[PDB]
Amino acid sequence: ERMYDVTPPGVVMGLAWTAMGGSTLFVETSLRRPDGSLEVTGQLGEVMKESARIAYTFARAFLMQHAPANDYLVTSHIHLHVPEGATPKDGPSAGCTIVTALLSLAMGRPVRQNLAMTGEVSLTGKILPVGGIKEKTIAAKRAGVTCIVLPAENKKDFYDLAAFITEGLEVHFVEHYREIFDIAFP
Ligand SMILES: *[B]([O])([O])[C]([C][C]([C])[C])[N]C(=O)[C]([C]C1=[C][C]=[C][C]=[C]1)[N]C(=O)C1=[C]N=[C][C]=N1
Repeated sequence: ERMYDVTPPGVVMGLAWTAMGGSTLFVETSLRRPDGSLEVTGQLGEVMKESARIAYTFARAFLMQHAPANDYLVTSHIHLHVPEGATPKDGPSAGCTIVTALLSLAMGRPVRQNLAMTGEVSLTGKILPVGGIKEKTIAAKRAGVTCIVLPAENKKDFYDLAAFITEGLEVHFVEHYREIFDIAFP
């Protein structure tokens, strides 16, 4: 019950919400070898555009430590898109999602399947709490997500849900992006 059954490299499942409830969505990225650049589409608001800029800066620094020979994030012209195209989107909570998509694309490695994540990323890779955890978790469960990555400071929201919703979910409460990296790329 979602746009991708199997995600290719550069595609990651995120989580959103409104007053009506949660939903899943996908961050898509692609690149062409020609300093690189990042072009963003998907009717993104300013806060979400800034989060893409932070994620891009941090992903470049993270990849330089983890794979110094990989120059894809420093030299390529990268495009990031969040379908559906006509739907307005905003907020900082896809920061981790965007970092992961860029690293996935640069490494040519898909992320673990049936994984979704939500979490704001700071410039140094700290993972900050987000809103809508109850709604997002319900939406993840309905979409068949079995592994969900959440900010550690949102534990209380997760445990406000009835047990039958969260039972057997592999839940990871994280404080730093490097924990997310190890989950997405085992
Ligand atoms: B996250 O909660 O910040 C998320 C980021 C990304 C996945 C879109 N954004 C949202 O959930 C927003 C609500 C919002 C949160 C925080 C600040 C401002 C706005 N939701 C949406 O953008 C949305 C929801 N459903 C469908 C389409 N778009």
